[PDB]
Amino acid sequence: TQLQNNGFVVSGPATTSGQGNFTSPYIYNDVTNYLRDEKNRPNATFRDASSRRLAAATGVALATFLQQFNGLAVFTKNTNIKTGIIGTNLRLMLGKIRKWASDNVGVLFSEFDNINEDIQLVSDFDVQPKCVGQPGVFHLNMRYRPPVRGARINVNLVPALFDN
Amino acid sequence: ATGVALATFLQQFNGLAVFTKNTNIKTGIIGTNLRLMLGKIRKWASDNVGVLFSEFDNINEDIQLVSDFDVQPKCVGQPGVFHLNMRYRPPVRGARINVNLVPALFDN
Amino acid sequence: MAQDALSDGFVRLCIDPSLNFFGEGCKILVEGQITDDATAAENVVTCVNSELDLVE
Amino acid sequence: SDDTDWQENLRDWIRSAWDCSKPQCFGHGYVFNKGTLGQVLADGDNSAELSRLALP
Amino acid sequence: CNKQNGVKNILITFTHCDTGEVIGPISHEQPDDTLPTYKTCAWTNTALTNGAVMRSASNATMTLPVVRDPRVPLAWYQGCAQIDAQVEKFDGTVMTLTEGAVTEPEESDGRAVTMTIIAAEIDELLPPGSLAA
Amino acid sequence: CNKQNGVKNILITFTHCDTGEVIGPISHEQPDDTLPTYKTCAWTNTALTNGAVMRSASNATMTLPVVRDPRVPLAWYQGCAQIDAQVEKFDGTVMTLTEGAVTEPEESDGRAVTMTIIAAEIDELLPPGSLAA
Amino acid sequence: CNKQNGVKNILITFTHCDTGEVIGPISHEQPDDTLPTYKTCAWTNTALTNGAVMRSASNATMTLPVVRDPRVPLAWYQGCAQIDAQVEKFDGTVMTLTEGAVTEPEESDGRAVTMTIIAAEIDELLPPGSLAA
Amino acid sequence: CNKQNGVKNILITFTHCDTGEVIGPISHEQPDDTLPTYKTCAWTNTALTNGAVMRSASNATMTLPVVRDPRVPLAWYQGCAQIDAQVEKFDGTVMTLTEGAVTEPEESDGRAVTMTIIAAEIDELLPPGSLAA
Amino acid sequence: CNKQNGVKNILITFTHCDTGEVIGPISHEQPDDTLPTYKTCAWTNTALTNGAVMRSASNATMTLPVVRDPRVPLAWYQGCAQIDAQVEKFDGTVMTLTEGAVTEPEESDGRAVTMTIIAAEIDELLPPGSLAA
Repeated sequence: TQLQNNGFVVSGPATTSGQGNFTSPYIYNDVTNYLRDEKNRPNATFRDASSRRLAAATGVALATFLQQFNGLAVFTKNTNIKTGIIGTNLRLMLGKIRKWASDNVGVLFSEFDNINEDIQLVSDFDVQPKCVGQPGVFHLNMRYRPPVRGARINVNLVPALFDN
Repeated sequence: ATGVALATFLQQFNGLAVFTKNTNIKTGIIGTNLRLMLGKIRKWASDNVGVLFSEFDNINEDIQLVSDFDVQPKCVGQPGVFHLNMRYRPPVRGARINVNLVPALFDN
Repeated sequence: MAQDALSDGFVRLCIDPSLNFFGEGCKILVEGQITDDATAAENVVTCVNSELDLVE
Repeated sequence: SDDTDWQENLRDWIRSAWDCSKPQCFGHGYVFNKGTLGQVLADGDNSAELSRLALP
Repeated sequence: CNKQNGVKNILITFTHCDTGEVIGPISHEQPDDTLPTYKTCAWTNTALTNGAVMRSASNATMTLPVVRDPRVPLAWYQGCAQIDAQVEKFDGTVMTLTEGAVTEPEESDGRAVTMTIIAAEIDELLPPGSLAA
Repeated sequence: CNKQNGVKNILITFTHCDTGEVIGPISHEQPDDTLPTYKTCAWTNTALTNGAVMRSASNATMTLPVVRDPRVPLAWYQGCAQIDAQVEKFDGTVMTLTEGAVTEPEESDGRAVTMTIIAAEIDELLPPGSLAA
Repeated sequence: CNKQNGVKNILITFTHCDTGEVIGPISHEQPDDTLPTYKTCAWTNTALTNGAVMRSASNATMTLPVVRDPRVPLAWYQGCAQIDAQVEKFDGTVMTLTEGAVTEPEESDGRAVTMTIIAAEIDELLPPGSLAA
Repeated sequence: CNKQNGVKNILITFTHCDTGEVIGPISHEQPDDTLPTYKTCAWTNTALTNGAVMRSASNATMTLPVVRDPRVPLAWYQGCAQIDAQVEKFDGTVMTLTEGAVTEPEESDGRAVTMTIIAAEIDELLPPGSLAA
Repeated sequence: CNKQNGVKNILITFTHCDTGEVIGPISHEQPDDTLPTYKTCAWTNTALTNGAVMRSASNATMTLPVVRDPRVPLAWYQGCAQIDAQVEKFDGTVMTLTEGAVTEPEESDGRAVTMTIIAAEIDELLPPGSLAA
């Protein structure tokens, strides 16, 4: 119990007896050695080894999707787009990203507690002060949760008798 | 025997996606929610009548399933932990019968 | 380890006939006399569990 | 054996195997008690983990 | 939300008979506005004279119109595999079935499949606060 | 209002055969615009030649479409329990039936149930001012 | 587009039974808004009592409404020739049939023909990503 | 500026079904003073008796009147291509539709085309301060 | 000062079906000069003959045109949420509706939504001096 709560992997044999035959062990829990946080605040975001694998998959999948905005025309001062032009702006980009996130619910993410606040998009100009920002540079902030799977069940069995 | 058998049956939920907040499972997903889990267990308990249990006095009250989020206070529970409570009775052994013997002399 | 079914730790099993799922029902208070041999303190509301706990 | 203290230790061990603090190793034990009626009844320490056999 | 007559979830588990292969419970979606139907009383009465009846064996059946999953062969949905199904209505009722079999399958265009299933017993979970035991 | 054709109250009283349980006279509501239909004449006639008739046994029948009560298992509404029903029309007519049995149940989606009942006889209570005894 | 229910290509290859000549795979078009239908499970189940079933031989069939090709005699589209058909739906599914036979033909006006075909086995090609082997 | 009710931007992306040709997002404009329409609910309810409602599966649809762009064939705007549309109003609300389809096209004069797109789900992006997740 | 006929306040409270999220009684306003409509009697009659009428179940309904509040998703104003609404006129009459539902939503342009709510009962509060209990 102490080892598991401190981020360690414990293995045990499949069968137990004094016959002295051969047996093969198996892993009790698949857990990394992650504890505390960058700010020294405890949590369990990366407790499961599968969390690291999912994080890598999420990053690569998102990067591939965002490639479509490479070389696309953008408008940031006057948001109106003249008829016939191929382009986009901040709000339209934000909507497309939100749609992608919802589509993957149940595949890479669990249901978002508040989608309207877990995704944000801001242009470079709004962040940097005057005459310091660059054109066509965007900052994207996201916060997701990995899927939830059954972990443990506690049973409180309470026998009773039919008297007499 | 009941403990071992029940533990084996519940193994099928090990590593299965569970939805607790939004209970509508998308198309193609492989998962389950509390009500579906309870229904499956209720089926198993009712089936074993005559092998491990007698007739339940009230099968609708002797089995309960609650997610850990509904037991612990806010921001203290864990994701994917349940508390199952079951009550059962072993097969009945015998019975008592009162016999009132009464011969009758009158013919009708 | 222990038995094969319960070794992996996915299921934690507890067997006890003294647990009740339903919450405590309504409360009834009984009041009366007692004798010297009684050990219970006078003028104190106390819980009761079973008939065998009486007498003493 | 017929040592009461030895039997008491065996009962305690079985309780642990039926305990809720860890995976369980269910089991049962058999013991015997011999003597007069007054003596035999004195060994009934309400143990659900044992089946005591009474002999004259 | 407690008086809306409709279907919420539909899970089906297939067990191929020639290979013993098992496919986990997959959610499904219905093809049209029709709903499934149930029959849980496994005894049939017939009318004799003067109010008397006559029992017969019969079975418990379920009609489950669902949309074919594009990742499962069309043969499985017909009488070439075992079926375990669960249907959860909006009000809260849940109906479970195990070891069911498909009977007299009819031709399907490839998307909409209507399955007739028969099983020894069908279990029901009424919402909280039932009366019967 | 006495010339309105409609149903006012529907009371049913189940009796589980397998366990002897009895449920009080619960009230019910109907699912659609249809009304129950009745047949209270036990014997049945057949047409012979030249005005004669053959007389056969037959029974007394009922047809009660009613919305299922969400606190009673669906099986009870089918042929797995006795039924005792009463229907009170707006005009005043009251018709009672006891020891009825359900015959040839059909599949029901979960809300609408159309029971077919048969009993030895049905008693009719006409409004005040009847002619026959 | 992967959710459009429809047919993309229809190919037929006749084989005259009295002369042995073979006409290469020709393309066809639909006569109306209906779609073909399929049944791929050879054996057929029937309902016994208490959840059992009886299994019978049956066959694998197909229903293919198609417009008559103006360069092929109308007889070939009926019992007087062999058929080898393939249908490719929009989603990607491909149904193949060989050595089929036409059964109980019905009169046709000369343009629309609704062929019924039976074969020992029909092979299905699911889109990429199938679960079952 | 927060009260004006009108459309601001419209973007459309095509994907030919037969060849897979893709054309990037293009800005369109309205032909007249009529505005689009939306329905983000995938369920459709019907009125039963006593307040109950039957709940059935349905679609999310959008009606989008736009002026044909002179560089795109008229056929694509009709049911011969897949569509991905986005509409931004003056209030900031942004609708997003992906993997749509045109249903029951109506004859057009070559300039103004009214589209009836239906998709599995339409996504709404409210202005800052939404109270619903 | 009392003859004036018009609405004075509209309060609506939502309850998401899937997640159970609740939003308090937000006040709304009207888009145009079309007042709501009511039907507080849950019985529908029919012609028949000789002055008779057939009495059926029917429902109680309310048509409520309101202006969408920019902090609530449009879907909630459609069949994807349970609704509890109240209307107060200038004279004093107050209509209360609880556990309602929306039926057959019509496409909206994002600002004005016309809602067809039906519930088992609607409660009316007349000004002081009512003659009927």
